[PDB]
Amino acid sequence: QKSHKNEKRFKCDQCDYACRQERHMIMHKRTHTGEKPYACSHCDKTFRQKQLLDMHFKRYHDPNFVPAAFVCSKCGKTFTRRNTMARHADNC
DNA sequence: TTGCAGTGCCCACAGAGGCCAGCAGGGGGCGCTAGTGAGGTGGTTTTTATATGTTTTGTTATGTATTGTTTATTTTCCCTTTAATTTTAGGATATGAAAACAAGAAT
Ligand SMILES: [Zn+2]
Ligand SMILES: [Zn+2]
Ligand SMILES: [Zn+2]
Repeated sequence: QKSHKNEKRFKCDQCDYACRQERHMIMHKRTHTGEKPYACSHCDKTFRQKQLLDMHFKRYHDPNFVPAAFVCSKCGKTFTRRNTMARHADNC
């Protein structure tokens, strides 16, 4: 098992992607064989993956969405994604 | 910019295996003692053995009694010669008993 320890332990039958964890195999499988049994309580949307889209539910319906400012350096403009702040800060 | 498909990372509870005290297995070496077992020494008696005294046994000498021996005085058997003692005539006695005589008595 030291061969399999901290490696791509679980192969996928349909495609050659591999993940270390089983949970990843169940989520990966649902994309190939569409089950999407997770459903926002306020809209029609049916989600494949777990509570990240339950976070969809939360935010799409909660007026307390509160987008984290995440202010940069001197210019100070706000962006919703970390990679954007790092790239624009490198030359700001 | 988002949904979708696929990846990264952080945690955490399991899982795992070395760490550790606890504890039980077989075996080595000592502390100490009850209880015989045997061996050696001392005492006792005892038993054999030895020596002394008394008595019993064996041997020797003297006296008495028994058997034998040639005398030796009976003694006893056998002669020839007397000394009573007996037997046989031969004469004499005696005492009896007739016989004769004499004396009474009778006829
Ligand atoms: Zn696949
Ligand atoms: Zn919704
Ligand atoms: Zn800036």
